[PDB]
Amino acid sequence: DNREIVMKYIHYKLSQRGYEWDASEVVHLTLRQAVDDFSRRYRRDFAEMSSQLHLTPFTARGRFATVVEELFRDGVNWGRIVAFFEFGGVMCVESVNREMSPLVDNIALWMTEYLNRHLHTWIQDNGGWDAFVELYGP
Ligand SMILES: CC(C)c1ccccc1[C@@H]1CCCN1C1CC2(CCN(c3ccc(C(=O)NS(=O)(=O)c4ccc(NC[C@H]5CC[C@](C)(O)CC5)c([N+](=O)[O-])c4)c(Oc4cnc5[nH]ccc5c4)c3)CC2)C1
Repeated sequence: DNREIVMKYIHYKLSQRGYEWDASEVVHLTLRQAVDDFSRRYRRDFAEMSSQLHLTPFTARGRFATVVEELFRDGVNWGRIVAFFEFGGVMCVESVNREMSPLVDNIALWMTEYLNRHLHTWIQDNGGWDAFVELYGP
């Protein structure tokens, strides 16, 4: 369930920053490992991105859509899906930081929709989430 993967990821990301969120564990565990590694490898770029998110209630949807479209423009791979999760999380953290916490539920929806609509076919073709665990899990 791609929704579950999103919800579990946002709860983990928000927890990292001291915030709670009211709304096969090995997939969730391997994703936490991968997003952590990605965030370390791209720490300073993520600092710049967050400083430039300029989140507003009526621009957030387009900001999300433009970044994720560009991200997967050249094709899909597991690293890009990991980057997708970490971007969404950085947006969720910035929404809470800017007293815009209602946007978190929206981001969770947008992420789940994209996963189910534009990423599921590639995931299923390249082995499923089990292949992600085989490649980068324990
Ligand atoms: C802020 C900015 C940076 C940004 C973020 C999000 C969206 C957009 C952006 C920006 C805005 C405009 C431009 N845009 C950037 C341009 C851009 C640069 C980054 N780029 C990409 C695209 C693909 C890969 C790529 O290597 N894929 S991979 O070969 O499939 C692949 C290789 C390794 C792993 N894990 C290894 C595993 C982890 C867990 C451990 C430690 O326990 C064991 C080892 C995974 N894996 O899925 O786990 C997949 C990549 O490198 C890494 C390097 N190491 C990584 N570790 C986790 C993810 C990951 C990705 C960077 C995508 C394109 C993004």
